[PDB]
Amino acid sequence: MKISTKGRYGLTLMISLAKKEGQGCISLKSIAEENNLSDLYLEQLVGPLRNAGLIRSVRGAKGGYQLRVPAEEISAGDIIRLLEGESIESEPPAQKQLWIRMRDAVRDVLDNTTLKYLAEYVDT
Amino acid sequence: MKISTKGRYGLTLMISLAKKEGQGCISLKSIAEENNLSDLYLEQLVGPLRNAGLIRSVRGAKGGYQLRVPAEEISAGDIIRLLEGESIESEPPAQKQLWIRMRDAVRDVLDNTTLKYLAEYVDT
Repeated sequence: MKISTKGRYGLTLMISLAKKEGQGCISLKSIAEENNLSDLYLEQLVGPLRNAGLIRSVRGAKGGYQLRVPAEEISAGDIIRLLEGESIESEPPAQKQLWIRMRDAVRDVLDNTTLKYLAEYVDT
Repeated sequence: MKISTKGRYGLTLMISLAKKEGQGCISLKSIAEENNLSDLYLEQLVGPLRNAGLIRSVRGAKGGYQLRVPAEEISAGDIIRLLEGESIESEPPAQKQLWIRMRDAVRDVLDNTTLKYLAEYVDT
């Protein structure tokens, strides 16, 4: 419950910007294209990230962006929370607590993964 | 992604039976009533659990059940898997792996929680 779609694409946006930190701007147009999204949809993700101070537009670029805060200071959890943010009454207290334990395990993974870490992941 | 509803109710069924292990049967009727489900829906959860050998009907009880295997030998993960069982191509490999890490963390919680543990949880 669940990977919100906004969160996923927002994370991708941030990873792209992180790979460029201190190099210049990336256009919304290029990110939208790269990720099969409308610029309009991307715009809805940019808003909250900009408002939180994590990214900023570059003047005169007609929709160019860069990290405002260094990638090592931002967690995947931070990003998901900004973009994304069920009980069954009859459930036994033990079972309800099990779901809490799983939730917390996920949160731990998310909160302890930095954007810098995601940017520098090495693959074939 | 997500707690399947079948899994949740199946887990609840199993916890109820576990609280009774070696005491006698519990009627499907009582479990359905206790949990705001139709007997018919419950029947769909019972089928796979019975087929896996985890529970068994009691003869002549017109729909009475008991654990067939001890609660300490069964994990929440086992139960969910029996009852319950998404990729976005453009996602960076680092992000795809993040989702795998979260999945595994959840699996760890689920696989290392026994039904006996859930049955003996102590609350106010």
